[PDB]
Order: sequence, then structure tokens, then C-alpha cells
Amino acid sequence: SLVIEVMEQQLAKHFQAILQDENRMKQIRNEFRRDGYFNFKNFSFLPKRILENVHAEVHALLDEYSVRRDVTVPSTGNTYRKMYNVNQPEIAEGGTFIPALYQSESLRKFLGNIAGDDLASCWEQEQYLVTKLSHPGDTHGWHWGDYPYTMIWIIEAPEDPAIGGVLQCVPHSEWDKQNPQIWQYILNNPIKSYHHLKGDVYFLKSDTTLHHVVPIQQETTRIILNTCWASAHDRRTDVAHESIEVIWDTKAR
Ligand SMILES: O=C(O)CCC(=O)C(=O)O
Ligand SMILES: NCCC[C@H](N)C(=O)O
Ligand SMILES: [Cl-]
Ligand code: NI
Repeated sequence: SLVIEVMEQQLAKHFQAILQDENRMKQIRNEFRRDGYFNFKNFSFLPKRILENVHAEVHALLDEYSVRRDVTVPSTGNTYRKMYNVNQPEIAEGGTFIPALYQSESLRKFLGNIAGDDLASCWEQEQYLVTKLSHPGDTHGWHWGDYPYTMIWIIEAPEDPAIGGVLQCVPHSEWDKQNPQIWQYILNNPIKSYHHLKGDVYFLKSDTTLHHVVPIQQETTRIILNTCWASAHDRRTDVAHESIEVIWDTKAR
């Protein structure tokens, strides 16, 4: 309670210091909207101490709740999901910093400032998820998100991109679960590829940016936290969660 109250104060001061440079914010909003992506590199998104607390929490959650999954997702053209993961109810049961950060007003206002929108909590069992890629073949195939505003926290990552785990993106698409047309979006757009290191945290426009994680080529450790927010002006009533159900499940396993 008191640690979280102090943490929110440190977050507000951190985000206010970034927002003070409006001319730089214009470029950040530009890049995020144009590319559907913006990376806060080298422990810059949060105060470094708080970020390292998140890294330790993710490691502890994997040590406690890790579940191996090797499935295909019919709503994303049957692309593969081969990973260890921890779902939202498991993170909600043992986590402390991650559930609090998801509800952080200063964090939501800062991301909303970049995105040009108001952030709100998404469907509960998708609010935060963890994935771990380790073995050759582990991947997070081509997909979209059901909700627009996703933050990916790089907990562990190989420094050599040849080992795998590269993120590739096609922005300004959208998700047709019955007719995804993934290859047509790839043919009609250039693909931008990104490599990430431990401490990176990147903002992703997940509902209109087709993306995937290049499969692992050699035994390594790639761990990410996914915090996902809806739009406060989302007027959708019939959002299906078939991808979350098959990869992470909705109950503590
Ligand atoms: O591992 C990444 O960098 C992205 C993972 C992802 O796309 C997701 O969690 O929805
Ligand atoms: N926030 C999690 C997004 C998962 C995505 N719909 C997928 O099929 O992997
Ligand atoms: Cl996504
Ligand atoms: Ni994704």
C-alpha cells in the first residue's frame, strides 16, 4: 500500500519529466502512430529500480506458474504459439508490482498522451500476460491483439539477434478472425524488424499492427511481460477471446 503509493509518486515525476519536452513528444507520438511501435530503450520507460522490481517479479512468477504450451491459433491463420507462459489470474494471485502498475494513472495517462487516446482496463484475463521462449522452434506467430494499447516489457533477451526473437511489424492493418489475409498485408506493406535487450519496454498498437516474434534458433532465454489496455471509448460489446483462451487460458492452471 505505502510502497505502491510512493511508487506512483515516482512514476508521475518520471513521466512528467518526459512530457515536459513537447517537441520531443511530438516525434514520439509521430513514430508510434506511423509505425505502430515505439521502444523505450535501456531502462528508460520507468525508474530503473522499479523496472528491475518488475523483472524480478516476472522471474518469480515463471518459477511458480510456468506452463508449457505448443498450440496453433485458428483466429490468426493457424500460426504457432510455442512457449512457456503465465496467465493473468496467476499473475493476479502472486504479483504485486505488475497489477499495481497496470492500474497506475500516471502510466495510463502517459501512454494515452503518446497514443492520442484515453486508456482503460481491457478484458480482465488479458490485462497482463508473460511469455518465455527458450528452445529452438519456440515462437509467437503472426497475430494481432484484440485491444489497441500493449506494452511489452523485455525481461530477458539474447544479445545476438541471430539467436532469434526478433519482432517484425506491419502497421495499419486489422484483425479479421475469419479471413486474416496475413500474407496479403505482408505483400502490400514493408516489414520493419526490431531487436530488444533486457530493460527495453516498447509501446505497441496491437490491434492494427500485425506482428510476430521470429522463432528461436538456439537454446536461450527470452522473457517478456505483456500489459494490455483497452480504449476508454471502446464501444465494442462482442469481443471474443479465443486466442487468450487457447494460449494462456482464463483460470489459474
Ligand atoms: O514478445 C514480444 O516481443 C511480443 C509478444 C506479443 O506479441 C504479445 O504478447 O502479444
Ligand atoms: N495480449 C495478448 C495478445 C495475444 C494475441 N491475440 C495472440 O494471438 O497471440
Ligand atoms: Cl497482440
Ligand atoms: Ni502481440
